[PDB]
Amino acid sequence: AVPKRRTSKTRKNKRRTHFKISVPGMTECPNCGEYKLSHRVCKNCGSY
Amino acid sequence: YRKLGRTSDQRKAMLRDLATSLIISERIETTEARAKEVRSVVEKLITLGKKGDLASRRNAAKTLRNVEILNEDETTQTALQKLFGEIAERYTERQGGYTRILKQGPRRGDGAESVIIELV
RNA sequence: UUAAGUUAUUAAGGGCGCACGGUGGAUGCCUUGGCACUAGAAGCCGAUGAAGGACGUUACUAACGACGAUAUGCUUUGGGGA
RNA sequence: CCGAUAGUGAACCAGUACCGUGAGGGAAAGGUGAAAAGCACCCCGGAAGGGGAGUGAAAUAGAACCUGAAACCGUGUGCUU
RNA sequence: ACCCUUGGUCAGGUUGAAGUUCAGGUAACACUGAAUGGAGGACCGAACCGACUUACGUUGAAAAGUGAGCGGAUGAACUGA
RNA sequence: CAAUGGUAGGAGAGCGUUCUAAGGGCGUUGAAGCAUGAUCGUAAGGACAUGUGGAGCGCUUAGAAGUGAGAAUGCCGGUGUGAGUAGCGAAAGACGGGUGAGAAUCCCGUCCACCGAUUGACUAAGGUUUCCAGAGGAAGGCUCGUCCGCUCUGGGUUAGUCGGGUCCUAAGCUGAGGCCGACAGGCGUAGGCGAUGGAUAACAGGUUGAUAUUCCUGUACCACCUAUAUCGA
RNA sequence: AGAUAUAGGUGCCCGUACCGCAAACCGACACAGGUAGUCAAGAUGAGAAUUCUAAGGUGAGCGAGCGAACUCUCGUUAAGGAACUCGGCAAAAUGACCCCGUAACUUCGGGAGAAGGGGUGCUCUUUAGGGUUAACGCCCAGAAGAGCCGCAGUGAAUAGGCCCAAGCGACUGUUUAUCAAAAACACAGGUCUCUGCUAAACCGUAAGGUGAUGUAUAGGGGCUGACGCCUGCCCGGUG
RNA sequence: CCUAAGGUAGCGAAAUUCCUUGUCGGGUAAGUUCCGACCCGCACGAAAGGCGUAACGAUUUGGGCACUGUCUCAACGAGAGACUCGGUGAAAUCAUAGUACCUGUGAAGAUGCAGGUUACCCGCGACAGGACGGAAAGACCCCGUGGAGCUUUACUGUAGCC
RNA sequence: UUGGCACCUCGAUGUCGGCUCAUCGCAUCCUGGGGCUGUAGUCGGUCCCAAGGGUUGGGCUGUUCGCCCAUUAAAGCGGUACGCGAGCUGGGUUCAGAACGUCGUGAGACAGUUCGGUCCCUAUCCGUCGUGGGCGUAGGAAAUUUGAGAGGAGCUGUCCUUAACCGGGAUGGACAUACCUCUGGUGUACCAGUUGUCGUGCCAACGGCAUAGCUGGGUAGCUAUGUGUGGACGGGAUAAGUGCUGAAAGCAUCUAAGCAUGAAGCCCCCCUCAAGAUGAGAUUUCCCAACUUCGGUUAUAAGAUCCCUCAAAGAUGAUGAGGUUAAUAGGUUCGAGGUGGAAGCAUGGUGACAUGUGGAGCUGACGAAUACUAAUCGAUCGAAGACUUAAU
Ligand SMILES: [Zn+2]
Repeated sequence: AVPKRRTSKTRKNKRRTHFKISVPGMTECPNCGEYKLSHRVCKNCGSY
Repeated sequence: YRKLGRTSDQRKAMLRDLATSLIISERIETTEARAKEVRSVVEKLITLGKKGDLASRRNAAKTLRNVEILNEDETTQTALQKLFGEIAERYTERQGGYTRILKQGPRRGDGAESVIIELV
């Protein structure tokens, strides 16, 4: 129900090994040389 | 069938509003869960219009809402008149379809996934 | 080319050392403020309305001082001299 | 004798914020520079913030502005797993 | 918590006391019928006031609550200044 | 040659910290403090070099003490862990257009929902500017915010009749003289204060962003005053 | 006692904004709590109950997905039907109006809504009256017949489960704010006792008061506790 | 023989009866509870009343009808949290921690000691056997020449009253 | 078990009974195997080997025990903080109220009864149930696998025949497991009947709200009480036993050497998991160049992934079906199953209503067709095979 010891910095940075985020799909647009998400519309002269 | 986070009484009323908004505006931005669900509701209504008779105009009124459309130069129209008159003549040779979903990014205040629904 | 044997590259993350940063307010120096006393002088104020306050007054005015409808002061006597 | 956790509760608009029906209880909070000479003008930004230019011995001396310890939080790496 | 002074609140329905009048009956009473009358710390049940049961809540929405049922409701009632 | 494990305790010799005396020194050509280093002494501890820092500080002998901290469920500050975890406080929204640097959340529209012996309209108490109009987005708002009961600078409350005083008294509270009591004071008469009660002359309509039986229009009523027998405890 | 009917004007001070069953008040919070009074429409109804709406107000100051366990709040369940459990705890069942019926026991008031049964929708015929009015009208109620539909007619919502027997307290009422609502406290009645009035009793140093603007059919204290039938013996010890 | 006098009526295995689940009858297939009777009343009894009693009770006890997910014995469905993503973001606790198991050992019940057995490094959803898990300087028990409220024929006083 | 001692814990090591879930011992309750009997048979009594599995529902009481009722092959006995309260309950027992008997001058009390009465915690670490990522397994991949080691399963009534053993059959009980064809449950975007009230201007048709308003059915999926299957037949080695040959010991003796026989138990046989089994195994398929400063390096290959349409899978992730050279979802078309005669119209009736058109009309998940809409264009990762020795 409550922690018996504190958590060391070593054990805290290992648990956070997998707490990260990945970049999006983000391909280049053919109409404008740009970047857009895959399968979404372009936010710059919206084409698809 | 999705449930969309509502209760079956609120989920029914929310699609009768979504469907009558496609009939009027022809194009709306929703979320992508309400778009996948409401395409089935508006396409089952297009076939009632292009079917034509009186008993199918009686079954379209169980779903559409009582809204008036202001045409050009004050010639008002009911959302059930616009569906059996005008949306039922351009879709008279298409066999399924009638509608188009287009994805957009996540919106800002929650990352819900924006989408546009058209009529094709 | 086959068999038998042996050992190496990795680092998602972590460890130690080193560099460079941030937070924070210890330490040093400093003093307007207090602490303990000594010598001298006072040791009372009030119906002639006190101690303590309220509200006001400035060319513009929350707030502290000052002071009262003569209000951010008035007269007179004496210092002082921009 | 003290030198800002000390010395008065109070070095600062202290018997004040605040707490309590009331009697009453009762804090925290000092330091630009010799001199404001307190950053004209340009650039990114809605602004905040910043990079230059300039004032000054000095600007991490730019108004929470003397020095700036530790716990804590990061970024790069030599050896290691 | 008790009291003092002066105010206010109590939807709706049900029962049918004592007294009266009639008619009958008697020496006369007494009597027993029928209407009438509208008593009560009466009955049922909202407002209002209470707190018997259970679930939930238990770093609570809440330092005594909420949901569903429950008791009193013209009185030794409740409540304001 | 011989001795030297040690708790409670006894005894001895010292190291360092602030302030004073006397002596002699060092400091803008950079003191103290801070940081780093592979240095020295039997220990507590002492130097030296560099970096930062910007004005004071060591040494010798003696003196005097608020003279040395790891523990007190110690006191105050400020930083972790738990941890991107619990929670985000009863109930329905959708889409369109607009505004903006930025929109699930702001403004307008349509539809849909919810209360309606009340989630409506008044009004005591209590609170004291929250009211209104322009502007803003640091903090507050359990998210966001272009918005707000939040911040900024300008405004807003009008009475012979409404409610209270210039009228009355109840419970209570006070009370000249008075009666009582170590003091202080307690009690009490005439007489006063005191509504939650009694008395008491105004109605309808229009109007502002913000007040109205108060302002405006219309029509009234009450007290007094002056012009043109009665008063009476 | 006493004393000597029109015409023009004058009318002061304080409160007045806004919230006010609420995000402006009391709860440290923009907190599911608490907060006197007035007004209060339509259909349905005895109704200020119930369900749906008006005038008017509001959409709840974190959301989007997915539709695991387990926790919570709600709905349904074959066959059985209290075997569950300390205990039918909880849930289910009853439930409105109408009619017929209704036991012991009793303080003659009750018990009693005892129990136990039956009815209830709509259409069309014909039929007796009772509010208001010169009539028509306009409202409010009943009775008998003939049909029509469904699984079901208070077709939804709201509205007692009953019975048998035993202990306790007569009864309505009161109580441990926040673990006990009761067999505990009150009580109507009963009894003993003290008190002749400046009364006993009680508050206070006293003065002044309560008792009581009362007077033994009155007042204070102790015990008992409706009503029915009753309450035996002991005065040695203590008062 | 004793005493002031020796318990009357009515009730009785009881809110009282220890022995004790007394005995007998009734109710159930099976009844320590319940109801009726009995009297051997450990230790009822007459205004700290005895015995009876209609009505009334959110009172205590026992049995019936109806009725049910209480149960045999569980199954499916709806919504809130949980769970994934975006926003915001605590608390208790904590000597430092790279924190297996078994049989031993030992302040006599070991993650940490010995001898063996087993185990590549880092997450996430779940369950509660241990960490003598957290919370509150045990309230039980004993002890202080500790405290406090109450009692009286403890002691010593005292307001009052005669 | 009742105790003796007082060594651990007073800055807290939570009682009794019951519930949930177990796990170990054997001093065996049943079932398996045997010796002796005062064993004729059927039933026994006793002692030995044996822990694989099994070992009940109620009445009374808070009870544990115990006594009863009705069953069973049987109703074993013990340990595990008298197992288990950060898994549950709170009935007994020793909190504050009140009462009876009793004791006390009394306040009070029990040498006794009675009615009432507050069980907190968001899992940090080891543990254990699931499910992923990284690196390794001397080139990079895609499949199929061996099985060192591990975990499951193990129960036994009655009847017929032989006619009491040994032999043969048929059917049950209780437990496991997989599944939805059948009988049933549920089935909140399926069909129908119906009440009140507000709406779409009215009639007729419909919509909101009332627990999904209520009621009668019900598809897929999920399900038991439903439907199927299982513990079969056997091998190896032994236990208590029974023996054969046979001496030490000129005989005897199951034992010392030899040799057999012998249990629900032991090791297999059956069923699942299993190369992180660092000892990292094995099969058959696929891919295999440019450049150096000769150290090595790049991108690419075969293969994957991102992203998107999904469900038979699912908390997430993982697993599976697909991405235009396409049937993966939606729509569309035709069906299965479910409901049970739509609307409009006409006729009959005075009317409520009935009949016909017409097994009508609607219909969520289930079976087939069809590119009409969306799975667009793209992007990231991913090999050139070390040196020793021995044989070719
Ligand atoms: Zn583009």
